[PDB]
Amino acid sequence: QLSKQYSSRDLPSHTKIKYRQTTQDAPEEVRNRD
Amino acid sequence: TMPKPQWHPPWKLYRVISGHLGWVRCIAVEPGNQWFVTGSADRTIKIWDLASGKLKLSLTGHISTVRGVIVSTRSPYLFSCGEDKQVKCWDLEYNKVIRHYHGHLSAVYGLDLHPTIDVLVTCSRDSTARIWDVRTKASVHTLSGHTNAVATVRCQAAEPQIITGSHDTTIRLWDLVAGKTRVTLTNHKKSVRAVVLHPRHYTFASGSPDNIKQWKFPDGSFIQNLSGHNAIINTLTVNSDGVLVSGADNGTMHLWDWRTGYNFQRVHAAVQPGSLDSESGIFACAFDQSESRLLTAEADKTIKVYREDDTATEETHPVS
Amino acid sequence: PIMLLSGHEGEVYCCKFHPNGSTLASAGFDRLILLWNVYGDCDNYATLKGHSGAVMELHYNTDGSMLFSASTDKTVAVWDSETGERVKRLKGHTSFVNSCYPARRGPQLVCTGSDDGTVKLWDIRKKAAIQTFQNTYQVLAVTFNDTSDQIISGGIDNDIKVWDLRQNKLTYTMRGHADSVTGLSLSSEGSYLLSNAMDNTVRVWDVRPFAPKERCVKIFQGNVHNFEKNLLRCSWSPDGSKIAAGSADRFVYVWDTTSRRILYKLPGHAGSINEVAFHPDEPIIISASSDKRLYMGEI
Amino acid sequence: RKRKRGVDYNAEIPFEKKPALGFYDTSEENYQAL
Amino acid sequence: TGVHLDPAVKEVQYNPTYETMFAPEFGPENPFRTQQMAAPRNMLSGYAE
Amino acid sequence: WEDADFPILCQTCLGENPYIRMTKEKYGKECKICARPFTVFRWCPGVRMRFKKTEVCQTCSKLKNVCQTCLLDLEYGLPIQVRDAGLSFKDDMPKSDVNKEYYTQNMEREISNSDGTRPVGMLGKATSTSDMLLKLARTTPYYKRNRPHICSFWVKGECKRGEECPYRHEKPTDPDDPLADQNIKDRYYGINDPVADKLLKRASTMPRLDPPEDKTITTLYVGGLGDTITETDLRNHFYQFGEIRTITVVQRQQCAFIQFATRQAAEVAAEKSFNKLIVNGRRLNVKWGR
Amino acid sequence: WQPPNVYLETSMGIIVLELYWKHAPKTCKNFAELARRGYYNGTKFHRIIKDFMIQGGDPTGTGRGGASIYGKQFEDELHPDLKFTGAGILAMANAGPDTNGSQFFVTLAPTQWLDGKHTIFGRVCQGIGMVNRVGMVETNSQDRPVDDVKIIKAYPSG
Amino acid sequence: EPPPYGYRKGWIPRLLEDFGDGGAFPEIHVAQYPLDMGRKKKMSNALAIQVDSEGKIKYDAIARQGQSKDKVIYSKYTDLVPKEVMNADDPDLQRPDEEAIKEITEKTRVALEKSVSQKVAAAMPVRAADKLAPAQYIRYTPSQQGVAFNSGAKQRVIRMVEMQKDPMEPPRFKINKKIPRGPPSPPAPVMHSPSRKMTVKEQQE
Amino acid sequence: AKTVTKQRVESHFDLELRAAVMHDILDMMPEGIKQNKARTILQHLSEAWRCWKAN
Repeated sequence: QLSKQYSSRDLPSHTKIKYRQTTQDAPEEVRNRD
Repeated sequence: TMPKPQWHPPWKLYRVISGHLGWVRCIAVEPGNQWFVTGSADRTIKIWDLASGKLKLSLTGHISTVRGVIVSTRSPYLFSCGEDKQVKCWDLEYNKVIRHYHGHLSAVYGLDLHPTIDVLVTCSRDSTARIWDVRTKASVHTLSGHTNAVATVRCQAAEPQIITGSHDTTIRLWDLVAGKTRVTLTNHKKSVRAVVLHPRHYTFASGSPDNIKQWKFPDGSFIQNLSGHNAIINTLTVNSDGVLVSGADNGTMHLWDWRTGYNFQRVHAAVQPGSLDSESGIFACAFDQSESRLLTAEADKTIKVYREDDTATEETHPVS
Repeated sequence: PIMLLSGHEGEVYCCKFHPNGSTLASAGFDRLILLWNVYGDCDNYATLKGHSGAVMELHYNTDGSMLFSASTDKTVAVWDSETGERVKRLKGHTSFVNSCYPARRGPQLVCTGSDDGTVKLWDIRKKAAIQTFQNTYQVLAVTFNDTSDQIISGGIDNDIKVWDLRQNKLTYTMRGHADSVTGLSLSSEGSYLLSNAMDNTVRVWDVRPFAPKERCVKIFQGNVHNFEKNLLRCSWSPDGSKIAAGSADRFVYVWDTTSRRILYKLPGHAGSINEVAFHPDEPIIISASSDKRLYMGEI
Repeated sequence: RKRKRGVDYNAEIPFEKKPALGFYDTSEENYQAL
Repeated sequence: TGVHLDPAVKEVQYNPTYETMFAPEFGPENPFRTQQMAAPRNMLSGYAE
Repeated sequence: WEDADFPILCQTCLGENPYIRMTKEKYGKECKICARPFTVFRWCPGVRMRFKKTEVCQTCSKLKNVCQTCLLDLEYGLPIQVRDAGLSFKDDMPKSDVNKEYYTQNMEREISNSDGTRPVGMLGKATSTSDMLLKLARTTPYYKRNRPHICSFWVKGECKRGEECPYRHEKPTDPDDPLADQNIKDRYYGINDPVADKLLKRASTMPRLDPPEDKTITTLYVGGLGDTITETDLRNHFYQFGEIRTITVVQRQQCAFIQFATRQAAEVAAEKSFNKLIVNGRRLNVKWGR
Repeated sequence: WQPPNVYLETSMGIIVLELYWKHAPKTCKNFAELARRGYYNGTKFHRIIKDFMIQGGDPTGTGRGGASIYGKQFEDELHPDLKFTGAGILAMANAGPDTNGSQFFVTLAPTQWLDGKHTIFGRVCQGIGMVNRVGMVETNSQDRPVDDVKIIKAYPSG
Repeated sequence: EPPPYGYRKGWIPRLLEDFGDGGAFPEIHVAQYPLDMGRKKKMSNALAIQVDSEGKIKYDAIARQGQSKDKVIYSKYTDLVPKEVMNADDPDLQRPDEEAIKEITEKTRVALEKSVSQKVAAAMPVRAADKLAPAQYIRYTPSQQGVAFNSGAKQRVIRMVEMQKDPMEPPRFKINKKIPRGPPSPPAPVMHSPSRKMTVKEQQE
Repeated sequence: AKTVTKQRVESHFDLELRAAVMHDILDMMPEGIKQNKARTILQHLSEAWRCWKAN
């Protein structure tokens, strides 16, 4: 029982996840750090 | 009896931050350990420096009490959750909300993040939890089955992947994929507002005004009690060295030994000048990333920082 | 493990090993030839292209250096396993060329069975035909004799036929199968030859200088046919120990040369098994079935 | 006759939950009338 | 007895031999089962594959 | 919404050719009972037979154990009321709107936890097929079900479509007949379906062995014995069924007279054997002797 | 060596079965050697037909296992007058004559159908109400009932 | 008692007292009912009084009412007792090795995201309608076997083809129906510690 | 599940405040076992507020 209604706010948006880059604080560095 | 507990040094208060205009209800530390973030009942989110205690920034989007914050270890995101039934995703390269998760039917009491996959879990007062997809804002599961507000949720990578404690005095261990409860633990007599997972031991503990209890994964087999703290317990927080902090709602804070369950310190801090004495209470506590500092968020609008005491020894402070 | 392979769009009719036991070739309706590595994860490196019709039979040389592949589009093809590229398009076949066989250890020479009514002998270098024995009708499978001097063929009239390359007459005709023969494969003995036929019976024969004049040796039960009349193919083991057959019953049939017992009727498939391949080194089995994928059984 | 949920009271057990069964035979039990 | 497989178990990761795969089950067949309850069934009225 | 792998249908209704071609439509129609949307499968029964369609949910089927379009039972194949009576079942499925939608919701939630293998509930606890059920069962496929309807035009004369008249251009059945008006809802719920009553009267008029008056008449006459039977064979017919006290195998009339040791044992034996004790192919007639 | 009453204290109740060697010497010896052998510990009831049969004793628990004291199996030792006319007749069932192995059956009622195909080899002299209780239990569609009912102790008469 | 073996001829045991310690007489052409044997009884509701692998009465059954065996049900006193796991060392309690964690993460990711994809493709609703998958072939073994049905073949082979959806067609059915929520799950047993007493004075307080 | 906008800010504040109060003690610092009267402690809460406002 799936509706075909819809919403202005369920349009696609921010469809890519940012990942924490090499210098910002990647889980590798924090795995290292003291 | 028991073998005898390991000796841990005791902790002493060394800083008192005060800039909030309502109770402080949640606290969290960044991955890289430079700043922490507090959310309060004055509907702001303040971001403080962890070395100096200076306030860096103030984010104001919510409409009511912010009851949980968390900072994601994989992406530059801060997820906040309020009593306005709304859950937000702040992107910390612009300091602005970019995503909002809709669908809860009453205040959201707490929230946790999955450590490997990109999902969110939120618990609310409609007595459900929801598993959100971080990227498409779509609710992939509504974990239902409690019969009263769901006070707390914690999630892990191992199995079972979600533990919720609720106000109908029950704990449930759920599976993330199937989306239904494997185990129901009914040992507590009063609301379970606090749950914590040991970092390196496949065990967990759950706090209630009766007593804290320890349980053993993955089907929650009872292990032992921890008694003595007779107070509404708002938080539990475990160090990697087996220190377990139990913060109550009348202000008193006990520090225990995790393994043997021996309460080695009791802190009863003082209320900020202009406060009543009926307004001492701890709502959240968080260990630093180095596990050296212990920050607490209190009902007198202050943040108190404890550090370990370096000039004490087994003979100065013996273990009973 | 079971190791089921997929990546073929339509039926796979033919699957066989490198005579090294290094690489895998499979082919069928999709009009192209897929290759894999037998070991590791059974992974796919190369895909040969070009054949417009269905690849009805692929055949190696005995070193593994060039590839023969009979196509529905009236043509055989020899390609370079070195490259995968065409060296020769054996055209001239007047109909559906279903079966191909390269001469082993002799001069490079090929016998092709076709749906024209002829068996054709070809030299790879000349781009011309050598010999052609028009009996009357379609020939469905063809294999040489280890002297490279007789040629055996099986078609619709149930009498397995063998021609002498020098006198060019029907050397040896053998009889006893009740319906159409669908597969021949001469063991590495150079002597014992295996015949599948959809009448539900498999037979064993032996081409020698001297044979008892009626060389119907061993007989096994089990194979099936149905409304499909798909082409059913058999093989010997590297040792002449086990015979493997497929059938339209979804059951891989593994029998023995010795006791003719049913060592296996293995399930696992979804559509008819068209070709079973034995590893020249190992106890490894590869099933090509009409369910658009393959199996890698270990026994 | 047009009322959707009315006869949900006098015709049938409104939402019937039959008792669970345990370690004893409830079969022969039956009760009197008024 | 040697290795036999559970006939109700269909997900079989072992390469079974002829006897090791189709070994017959001992006993009498329950006279209480209609044709429907006697046949092997994935669906309510029959196996379908 | 339901979602299935295939219909679940009577062999009569599925057709004659071994090779059938059938179309599926996801969320295609509404179960006339479950009231919710279903997937609807449509097949051509045979040459010059109407396309049939699955007309009830897969759950509404598994619950009462019937054929999704033929509606008759799955093993025996009688109307739902007849099968219920022969199994002595009491099916408590609600009738009013709200109660029925609620019952359907929870029954579906509980059937989600099944194996898809056998009906849920008493339809497993009532599979003891009584000889009445086996006796009423259909034998060969009554394939008159799949012929087309009656051409209103060709009943008035008008079916000017030549031979292609979309309905059997025969005589319309007299509407007075009880076998005319059987609404789907009742035929599923089993409340006052005329075919059920006619078949039940037929089963009541069917021959079964009669009981005597006196308790002391414990000799049972089996007529039509034949000289291929033994006294030990008549025993094996009436030996473990209780105890037999004596056996007179009358060869001058090809009959037998069994004196028993328990009245209920002999009664069960002979009634259960009535014309149907088929030992060595002989129609013996089990009755109580003089 | 003919143990009078072989005691097989199942989980669900005690049992001891009396085997008539005079009618069934081979299967009486086989079953005694098995019960004293202790190999029956762990055998789950591989078939339970309500009011018909309880059949177990399979080292697989599926029905394609089981071995006898003379190898894999042996022939049947038939009796002319011993039958399955009543409950508890302990007769090792077979899927084909001369192939009776470890599998054990116990009647629950007259089973005049199993006469001639299974050699009635005794009767259960202990625990018949328990036999009825195990025969009432609800089973799956494969007669491996939902309850994994096993024997605690397998041993013969002294 | 029961007459001797070989000398049990002549007597037909009708009351189970003739069984002595029990036993059926296979040579006696009577249906032996020894110690409640033989007689098919009424179908009663009582569920199977099970017993554990030591002869204890597994009352876990009545709490586990109508539930799988995946459910872990704590209902015994021994579940309350403090296990002595005051050990910093035991390899019993240490998290699964990160390789197994990687396996669980991959599997979860898969199932999770596919269900995501369907739920969000619902939020597409403008479905970029893809073609209907190729016609499937399913082989069907009816339960009823009989030469007079299926014209004498014990199988049927059927070709599934999915019917085209009309692009311009509005929804067909009313979605919004309200009903009360179902019964929950079987109540779990309340494993508390024993209650203590409140004096009159405390209730005054 | 309608959002909290601008006309429901006050009514919602009071919803959540008295839900919190009911969680808080009247079920987690009880031992007024019989019937913990939480419906009357809420009356005290509202009256304490009016008394604050009236000084």
